[PDB]
Amino acid sequence: MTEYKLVVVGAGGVGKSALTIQLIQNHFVDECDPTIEDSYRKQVVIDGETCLLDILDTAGQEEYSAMRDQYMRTGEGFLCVFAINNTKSFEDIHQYREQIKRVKDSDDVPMVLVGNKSDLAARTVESRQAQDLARSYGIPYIETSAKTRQGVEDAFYTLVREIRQH
Ligand SMILES: Nc1nc2c(ncn2[C@@H]2O[C@H](COP(=O)(O)OP(=O)(O)OP(=O)(O)O)[C@@H](O)[C@H]2O)c(=O)[nH]1
Ligand SMILES: *CC(=O)N(C)CCN(C)c1ccc([N+](=O)[O-])c2nonc12
Ligand SMILES: [Mg+2]
Ligand SMILES: [Mg+2]
Repeated sequence: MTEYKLVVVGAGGVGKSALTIQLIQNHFVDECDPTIEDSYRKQVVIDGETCLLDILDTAGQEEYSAMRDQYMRTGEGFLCVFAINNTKSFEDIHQYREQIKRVKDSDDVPMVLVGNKSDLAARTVESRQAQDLARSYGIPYIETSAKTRQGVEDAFYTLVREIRQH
C-alpha cells in the first residue's frame, strides 16, 4: 500500500502528541507524559487515494543527538510544530528546519509549519509572522488545535501533498 512516512518535530510541550492522537484516534489528550518516540499507523483516505500514514511522534528535547537522528532519518515528511503562545518554540523552528535538512542530507525536504493551540487566546506569535516565516522557507503554514480539532486534518494532509509533490 501507498505509505507516507511522517515525523512530528518541535519543542517540548507544543502539542505534537495531542495533534497526532487527535488524528490517529479522534480525541484530545491532556496528561503529564514526557514523550519519547512512539509511532502510530492508520489507513486513511486522502483525495481519493487510499494510503497508510506511519507517524513518528518525537520527544521535545533541548539537546540534539545521533539517537534522535537515527529515528528521524526514516521519515519522508516533517510536521514542524510550535505553540502560538510559546515564543521560544517558534524561534526553535529555524533549528529544526536546519536539523531536518542535515539529517535528510537535502535542500528540499517535504515540510509544513504548524502553529498549535489555536483555541488559546492572548497569542504571543502573530499569525502574519509565522505565515511570513513559512513563505520565506517556501512551505505551507497551517494553524491548529489538538483541542477543538480545527486544522488538524489540514496540517497532516497538506504534508502528504508536499510528500507527493517532491
Ligand atoms: N489548549 C490546548 N492545549 C494543548 C493543545 N495541544 C497540546 N496542548 C496541551 O499542551 C500540553 C503539551 O502537549 P503535548 O502533546 O504533551 O506536547 P509535546 O510537544 O508532545 O511535548 P513533548 O513530548 O514533551 O515534547 C498538554 O497539557 C496538552 O494537553 C492545544 O491545541 N490546545
Ligand atoms: C508532570 C511532570 O512533568 N512531572 C512530575 C515532572 C516534574 N515537574 C513537576 C516538572 C518537570 C519539568 C518542568 N520543566 O522544566 O518544564 C516543570 N515545569 O513545572 N513542573 C515541572
Ligand atoms: Mg509528546
Ligand atoms: Mg519544497
